[PDB]
Amino acid sequence: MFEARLVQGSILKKVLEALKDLINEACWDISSSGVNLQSMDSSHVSLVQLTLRSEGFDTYRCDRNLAMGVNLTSMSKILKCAGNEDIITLRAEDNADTLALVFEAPNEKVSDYEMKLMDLDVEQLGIPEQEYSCVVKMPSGEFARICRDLSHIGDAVVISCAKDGVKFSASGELGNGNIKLSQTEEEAVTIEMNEPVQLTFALRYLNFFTKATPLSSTVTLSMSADVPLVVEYKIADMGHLKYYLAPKI
Amino acid sequence: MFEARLVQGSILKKVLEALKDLINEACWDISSSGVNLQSMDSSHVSLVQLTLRSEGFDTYRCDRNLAMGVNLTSMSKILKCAGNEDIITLRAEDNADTLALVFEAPNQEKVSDYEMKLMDLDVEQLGIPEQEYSCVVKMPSGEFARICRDLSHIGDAVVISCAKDGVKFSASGELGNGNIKLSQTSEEEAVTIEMNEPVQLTFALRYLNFFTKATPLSSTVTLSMSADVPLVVEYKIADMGHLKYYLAPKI
Amino acid sequence: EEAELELLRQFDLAWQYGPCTGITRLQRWCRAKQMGLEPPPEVWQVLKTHPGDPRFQCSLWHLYPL
Amino acid sequence: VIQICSLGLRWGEPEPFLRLALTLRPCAPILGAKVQSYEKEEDLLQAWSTFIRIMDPDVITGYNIQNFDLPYLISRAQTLKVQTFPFLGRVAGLCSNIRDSSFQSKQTGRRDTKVVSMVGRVQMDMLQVLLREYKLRSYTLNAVSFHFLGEHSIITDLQNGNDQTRRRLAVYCLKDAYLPLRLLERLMVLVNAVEMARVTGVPLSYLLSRGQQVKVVSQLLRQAMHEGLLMPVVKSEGGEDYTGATVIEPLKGYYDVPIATLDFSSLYPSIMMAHNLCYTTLLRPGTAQKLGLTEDQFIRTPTGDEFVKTSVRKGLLPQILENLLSARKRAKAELAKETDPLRRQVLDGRQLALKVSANSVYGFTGAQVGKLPCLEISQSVTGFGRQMIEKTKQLVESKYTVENGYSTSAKVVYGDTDSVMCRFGVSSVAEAMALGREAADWVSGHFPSPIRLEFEKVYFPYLLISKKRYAGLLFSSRPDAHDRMDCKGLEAVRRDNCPLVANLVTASLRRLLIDRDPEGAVAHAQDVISDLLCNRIDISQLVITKELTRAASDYAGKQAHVELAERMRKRDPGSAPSLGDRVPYVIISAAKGVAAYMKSEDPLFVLEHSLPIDTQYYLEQQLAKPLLRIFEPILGEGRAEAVLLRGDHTRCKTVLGLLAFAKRRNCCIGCRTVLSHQGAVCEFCQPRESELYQKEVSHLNALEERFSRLWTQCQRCQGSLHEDVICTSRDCPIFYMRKKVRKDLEDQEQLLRRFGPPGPEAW
DNA sequence: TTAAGCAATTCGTAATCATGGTCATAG
DNA sequence: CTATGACCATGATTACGAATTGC
Ligand SMILES: Cc1cn([C@H]2C[C@H](O)[C@@H](COP(=O)(O)OP(=O)(O)OP(=O)(O)O)O2)c(=O)[nH]c1=O
Ligand code: SF4
Ligand SMILES: [Zn+2]
Repeated sequence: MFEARLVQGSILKKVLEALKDLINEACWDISSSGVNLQSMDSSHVSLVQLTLRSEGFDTYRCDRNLAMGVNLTSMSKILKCAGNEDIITLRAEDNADTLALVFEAPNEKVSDYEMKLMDLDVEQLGIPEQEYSCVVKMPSGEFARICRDLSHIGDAVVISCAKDGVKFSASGELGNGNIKLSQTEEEAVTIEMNEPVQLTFALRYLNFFTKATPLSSTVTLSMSADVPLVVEYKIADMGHLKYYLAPKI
Repeated sequence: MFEARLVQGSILKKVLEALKDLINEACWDISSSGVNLQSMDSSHVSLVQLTLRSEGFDTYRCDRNLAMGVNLTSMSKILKCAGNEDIITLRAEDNADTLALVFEAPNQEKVSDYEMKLMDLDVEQLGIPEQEYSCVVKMPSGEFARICRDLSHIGDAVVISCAKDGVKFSASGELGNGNIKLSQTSEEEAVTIEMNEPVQLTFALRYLNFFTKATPLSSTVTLSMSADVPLVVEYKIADMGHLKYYLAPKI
Repeated sequence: EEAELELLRQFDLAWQYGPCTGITRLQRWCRAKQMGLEPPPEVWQVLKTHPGDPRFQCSLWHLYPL
Repeated sequence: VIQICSLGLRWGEPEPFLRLALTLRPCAPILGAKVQSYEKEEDLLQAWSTFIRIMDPDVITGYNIQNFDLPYLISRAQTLKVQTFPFLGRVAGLCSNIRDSSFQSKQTGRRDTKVVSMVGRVQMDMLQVLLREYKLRSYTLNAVSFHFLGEHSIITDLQNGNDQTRRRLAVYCLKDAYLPLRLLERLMVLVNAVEMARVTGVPLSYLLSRGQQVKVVSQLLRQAMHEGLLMPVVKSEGGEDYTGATVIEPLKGYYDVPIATLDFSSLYPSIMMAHNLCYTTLLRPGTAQKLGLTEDQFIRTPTGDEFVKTSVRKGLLPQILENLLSARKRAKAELAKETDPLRRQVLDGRQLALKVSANSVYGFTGAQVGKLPCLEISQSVTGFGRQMIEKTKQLVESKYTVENGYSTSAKVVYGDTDSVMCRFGVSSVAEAMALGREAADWVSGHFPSPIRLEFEKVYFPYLLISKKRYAGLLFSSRPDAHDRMDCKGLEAVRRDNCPLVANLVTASLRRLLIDRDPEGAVAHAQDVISDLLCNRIDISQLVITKELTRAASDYAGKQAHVELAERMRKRDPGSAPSLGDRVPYVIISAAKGVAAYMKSEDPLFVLEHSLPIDTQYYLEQQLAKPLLRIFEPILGEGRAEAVLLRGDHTRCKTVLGLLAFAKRRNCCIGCRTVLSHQGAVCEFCQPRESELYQKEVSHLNALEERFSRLWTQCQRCQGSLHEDVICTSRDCPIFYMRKKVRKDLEDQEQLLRRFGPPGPEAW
């Protein structure tokens, strides 16, 4: 039997609105170490990796390692029938294919939904750990506006990481432009560099990646030679959320 | 070598937001008096005169009487990529047919440097007459936009009656007749209907909605009319110069 | 080279060594040698002075979805 | 040009008499044919020109010889400076030349061809004969040879090799050059061309270049010299349309009591015959006046004209039509004594052609862009048609009623401009057939002659969906119990869809109309949808084809096949669809939902590059709505919920740059839990392991049985058991169904090596 | 210089119109 | 720190052309 209880349902709603546009189906690997997920997008281009560690759930209980198959659209429709202050508990059997969600208001009103799961035949992939050599820590709002503003011109963007700062350039039929950023708490842009980087990535994927902006304040961008650019977010004493995207050749 | 700066630079966003829905192109006449723009409309009913004196700018270098042409809506789409506190800088070479826009930040950390290419222009140009305008009205711009939009949901074209005591904005429509009356109020919210001789005219209310696109563009709006002549709506671009929209009248 | 690439293309279509479009080139050379039909000692002496190159050590149609 | 291969016969003898093959390197002998070899191409082209002068043939055939073969030979002879090649004709001092031509009509569309000049000799490309007469799905030689009989870079290394490879190449080329002869003699092409030229009076070259106007001009002139009239020249751009045919409003649904069909045979030519309508007897509005003789000198039509009775004149179009009608009657009288099925349908093709000729006589009159239009006549024709069919419906529903001694008052359920489907009430097919024959013969006695109504069939049961969409089961006699189904208009006879959908509609109507079991039908549709979502459906069943017409209408609005065609390939900007052909494509999955014209791809490109398939596109856009047409009328709207719930129990079973950076996480075979180490079973589901090994070895066993049935079928379709298979035929289901079982077996063999080996192997 | 007709149903794309989530600023 | 409507974004309805088949 699985049963979790978490006091901040807002974190759950932000993570479920991170993913309902890029992914349609997923498999939750429920374990005794937390709730962990890997998936590819529908276009077979980008990777998502989500970790909610076991401690941050304020009442955890998991008997046996599970694997649930969830249609993310119906779940995203269910988690918007819960206000931003409620307390969310998850209830599952180890013999069943149907999940229970109970939302507890902090005042006379409690709500409970049952959702039918599906069996899927997906394959789970991962990533190996290497040292990306350009390490940027920047504000998330500026990154959202930079991607959204370059988007109207053309579709590719070149990232140009040099010593004092980074520089993003983009072209198109109505011209071109760049934006600089320089080394100078969370409104700073901390830039670690060993080897300089210049690479090209398409904008539709980046404007998908900047959908999960209310999860934190800062965003971490990691680059290296010829590897997929990593976009990383941290969720406070809960875990993290990573997107992965490959460069153009 | 043209190189000019504007610190309170939100006004350029504000003018080209009220420029692009009217007309698709503009004839930018850069003189040593500054930045000017006379241009007709597309429907052969109206006209825009923008004047930007040099004394309304900050830092200035003009070496040429440049006469260029801008496709407006792509320039507006580029101007949508900078905030309103951000400093607007323009750079131009008299041989390199491009515009180099430089958006400085007030905290100076985000730098933008955009470039729009040029296209040739052979635009028509007519001169406005100077005359006596029998009714000049100073009004709040927001109240004026509110009133003409309140009339937009009745009918299509407006009839105006300009006289001594009150001014009469009347209209018909598919639901019947309506009219609102105004009077003088005994610095920005003050009104004044300066009048010599009362008149009646017909104008297009949809072009008043087009002209009220410059609602946040001044302290007060000025409405100047006389008999059978283009109405000039005036938005005094504060400390800078002024934008005047002419509307040739109806018959 | 460019003369060694026609000797192998000639070894690959001689019908007296076998019907070979599913296997490697050196496997067919040793299959004929076991039965000892008559493999020639020159289609061996270019499969030794090369490493694992896919344009020497592969049959002619090792693309081609047949 | 490296090989030319030729077959030749005298007409009337059941085998050829000449079989020649001319190659460009030394070759190996073939039993039954002569083989000559040359060291240069100039000798090869000269040798072929001398052979074609000396044998001196009457007719030249082939397959795509006009647009590929002859201009390739002519251009290749021009490049190599051989002066004596292009004299192929009969006149001794004349050389041949390539010249473009176009044809267009609303009946066959528009096609652009080259022609090459040969005086004396006649050309019959069989491709153009197929493209003009037949409406098929693909027009490749493999596809029509399967439909009627039953079957570039490799060649360059079969020719740069040895002489047994060249002998294999020559046997392949001779089989190619032999297939169109067999098609020409089997389909009764030339006998029907000779009979068409004898009945119409036009030459034998006009039946491959022209339309249906020169023939009716010819017959009208040949009938005009016998009374001394001259034809005028009227030309107008342009008149208006007139009102066409009536359709009766249905009583839609599912019927299970027999309906009998009564129709008129040769309707419009007999209207034109039996009311004396012609150019030469059309009475102008004034020339009746001031004569007052109305009775039995002229008649009046529902559109309004007046036409002279036959006691004053005989028209010219009645006589031409009467000759064509007797020719078709003789063809049917000959067809009524055949026993072979393909022969029965080719005599049906002959009589169909003569009925099309007789109806195009009437359609000549209304063509305002033409040579002689008289829209007054056309309006009189369709007015008489409407009047007679409503007369039929009133009469049939009015006479046989409960008060008139009969059993039940009948009620007409449908009628479409020549036929009437009356529902009688009895559920015995013998009594329905008896009353229907009585009704047809009764109603026919209210007309001039040759106007006759006839019984044609009894449908039992019946399924009426809309206008021009229905289905039923066919009775010809009673002790001849049933013949087949009839599918008028539905999703099984159109070519704009997938084979999967047309097959599902045919199988559903089979299980639903023959066995009357809706539960097997639901289980069938469930299995089709389940096997769709589980990714075990062949890509032959997913191919869509559309015709690439004139380029400006496809400029006017963005389509999928136009986008695929105009997008060239990197490999070949010299082989691409042209105007008039068919483009095949499949739809792959992506995230551009605004446009289904951004997700289309060539079947061979998605074969070699392995792109996924959009199963939701095929589920909600191809399959779902035809099924909701068919399955609803037998039940309510709980049937829409029944099939969308059948889906719902079966929709929950779906099978699944950066792709190279895999981690390949192993998973438990029992409960799908990713874990460290390579063992197959999970620690909680470890005991139940003999049953989990038992399960899936019966799957490996069934994949092994499918590998062997397929990869030895290619050996029997190829001919040889000792040499390699090379056949990438895109119209064969065999190809790319033999490619995926290798990978299924590759995957299922490696899943069972998770378990140890069942013994040692080095002993 | 060259070409037989009309009736009807189905599906896809762009454009028109309705409605909610953020947000921005006046109270 | 908190109401109000103006602003952006996403989904439902209509229109028309193209394709193909039945009489
Ligand atoms: C098929 C077809 C029919 N029609 C008109 C003429 C026909 O008189 C009318 C009836 O269509 P059909 O029933 O198809 O043809 P038919 O009645 O003349 O001959 P039969 O009964 O022996 O099959 O439809 C045309 O004008 N052009 C055509 O191509
Ligand atoms: S793939 Fe095999 S069965 Fe299919 S056509 Fe080719 S040789 Fe024949
Ligand atoms: Zn397990």
